Amino acid sequence: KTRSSRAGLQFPVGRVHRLLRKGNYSERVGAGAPVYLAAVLEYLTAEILELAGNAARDNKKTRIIPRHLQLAIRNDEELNKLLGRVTIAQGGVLPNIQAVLLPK
Amino acid sequence: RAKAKTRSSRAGLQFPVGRVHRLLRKGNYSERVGAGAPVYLAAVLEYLTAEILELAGNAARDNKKTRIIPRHLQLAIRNDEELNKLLGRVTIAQGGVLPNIQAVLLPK
Amino acid sequence: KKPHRYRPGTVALREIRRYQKSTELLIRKLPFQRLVREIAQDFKTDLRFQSSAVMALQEACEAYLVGLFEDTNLCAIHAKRVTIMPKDIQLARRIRGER
Amino acid sequence: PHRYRPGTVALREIRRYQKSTELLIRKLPFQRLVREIAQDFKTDLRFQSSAVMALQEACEAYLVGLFEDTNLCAIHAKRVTIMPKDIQLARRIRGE
Amino acid sequence: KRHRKVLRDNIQGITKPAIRRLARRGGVKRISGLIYEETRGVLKVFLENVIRDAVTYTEHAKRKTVTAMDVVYALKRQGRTLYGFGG
Amino acid sequence: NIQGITKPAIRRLARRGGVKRISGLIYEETRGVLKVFLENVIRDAVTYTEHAKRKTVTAMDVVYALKRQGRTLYGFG
Amino acid sequence: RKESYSIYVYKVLKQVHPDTGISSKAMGIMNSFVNDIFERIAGEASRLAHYNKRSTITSREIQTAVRLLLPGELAKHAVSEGTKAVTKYTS
Amino acid sequence: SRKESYSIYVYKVLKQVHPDTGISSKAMGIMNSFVNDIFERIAGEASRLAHYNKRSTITSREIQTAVRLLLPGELAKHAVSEGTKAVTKYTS
Repeated sequence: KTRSSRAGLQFPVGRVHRLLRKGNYSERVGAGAPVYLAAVLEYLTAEILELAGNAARDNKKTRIIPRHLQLAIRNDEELNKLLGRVTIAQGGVLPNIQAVLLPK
Repeated sequence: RAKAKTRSSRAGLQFPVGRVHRLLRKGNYSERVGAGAPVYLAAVLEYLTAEILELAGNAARDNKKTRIIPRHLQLAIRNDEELNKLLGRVTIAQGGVLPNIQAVLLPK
Repeated sequence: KKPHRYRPGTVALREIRRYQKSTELLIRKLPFQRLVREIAQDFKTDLRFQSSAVMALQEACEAYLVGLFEDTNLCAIHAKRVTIMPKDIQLARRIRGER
Repeated sequence: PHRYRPGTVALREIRRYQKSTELLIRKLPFQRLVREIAQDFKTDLRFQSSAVMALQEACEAYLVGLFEDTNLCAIHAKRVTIMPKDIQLARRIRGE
Repeated sequence: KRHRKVLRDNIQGITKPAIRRLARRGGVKRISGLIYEETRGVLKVFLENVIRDAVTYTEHAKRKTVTAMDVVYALKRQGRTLYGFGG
Repeated sequence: NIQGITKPAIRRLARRGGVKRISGLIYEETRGVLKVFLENVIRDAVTYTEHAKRKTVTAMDVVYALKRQGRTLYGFG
Repeated sequence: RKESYSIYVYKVLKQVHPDTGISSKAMGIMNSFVNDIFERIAGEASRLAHYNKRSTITSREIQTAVRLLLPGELAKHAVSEGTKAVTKYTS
Repeated sequence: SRKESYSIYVYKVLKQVHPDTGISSKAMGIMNSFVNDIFERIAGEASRLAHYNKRSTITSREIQTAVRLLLPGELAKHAVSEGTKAVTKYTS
């Protein structure tokens, strides 16, 4: 039986534990810490994929591509805040024209 | 036993090599620490301290003050391009700002 | 004879010189402390504060505002005005990346 | 002959280039510039292809962001044409 | 067991002349009447973020008194390193 | 080689930035800015390469250089 | 060899969008993302442990780091997921 | 209650560079904050360097590369010169 299975998670708890042990972060690691961390990472992954899927469906595409990820991130205030200083390669920018530039 | 010599003295330094070594061991930066690393680090820290104190002393004498106070440190830092770059995001408490008025605001 | 009355701007400039020469904190201690405690109370009730913590917070707040006013002034001057306006503050903060 | 008014094609280009994501500078001159600049620090360096593509993504994203801020600075002064002083103001406020 | 008067409207303690003085240090010569409310809002936002982080640190240590070190760490992790309040 | 960053390319970049009209003097200024940016990044990148005692700059070298300047890049790990 | 989160990303994707796929580049970007957030959280946790002179990183430190790192609603939901996961694991 | 600081070393350096100049308590505290800040930056950058290259030991080489990364230009060259001279004198 795996610890991820006991925890109801998809992300690999064991691997996260090994990466913490070898990442020179602290002398000891509690048993609950990698479970908590794995849960948080899985939650955030689900949030981003949710929005990116929505953006893909608006674009009538069945596969999420980087463009959809950039659109998803920049259109969500809290994710945009979290990734304010991150560049998504091949992401482009949000469609946006300043009102003063339009005629009339 | 051999007479005690300090590593700082062996290196011709003023900063405490032993203490820096202890802080590296206990700062969880790496599993192992080479014998030469704390000497180098101590030398760099001492040099930078000397540079800041040099500029601050100059500023202190320009203001006809004999004791360096925080105001002099702020003046010293902002008037040197490379230190200003290094400490671009640092606030010096009780430092104030450099005297500076935009030219367009003065009368004609 | 007519009372002595400097033209608009003279005293402002003299104040600029005066306050850039000195370093003392410019907001009153106690109202600032009350502000901090009020804001803090909306996260957890009954907190206490060390004195030096409040003094540190005050240094940080005033330094931040001073920097914001430098940038605001540069933005105002760019538009060939000499009076700073709210849109200048909003431009400065947008370019810093806070909004 | 038919002639579009000044600005219409500019707006069309804005929509066009904000819709797509392909790199906008030619690959080879960019690579040549990178190698020339690199040459002034250490001789005989080579580069992996994906390193150059990464550098290009970073450079173009940086410039795009700088142009957004520049445009905001231009509009602030009630102009519609960006000028060098606008770039210098933007860079001063970013802290470079 | 004799707590202070409930805090209200303390944003008004940031007086008009104080903001003017701060602006003077920033080199501002003339000030629109609408500046003051904007400044108050900005200051409030800044303060909120700092105090939030400070209190988070205070709770992690299971203490009830926010210390100077708590504030220094909060500021440091927001890229506004402050000198003078260590030790 | 700085002239290989042509005028129409900078125009296209500006279009993506939403710029509608562009003074003739912008282009030279832009080139200068670009050069500075590149220099800094490359200076750090080569440093990593040199630390590893390698002669080939890798993608990872660039990613680390960019990260330590607060311009984290996704996609090249 | 070269580890990635690809299979876990795919399982999550199938949970949230059964009929949606993903390009190779997008999966690479997701891996970069996960590594980034990992490093941030572990580093913040490290500072937390040092400040309080504790030698053990526990789930409580993770929780405090999460509160520092994520804004508002994201933080609350993350805390909720972490608490449920630890409670389910413990029993 | 024993709290270590760099005060005595700062004072010795001050006497080397400005024999008749003193320093206030606040300024000495600021110097301690400064020294700790640069220490943390350098040690952290060195840690990342060591990690990237799968080495378990931080040596003077990592310190030198970190120094080149953090300090600008002439400040970096002078610091590197001081460190190298100091290490070579120490080794003999």
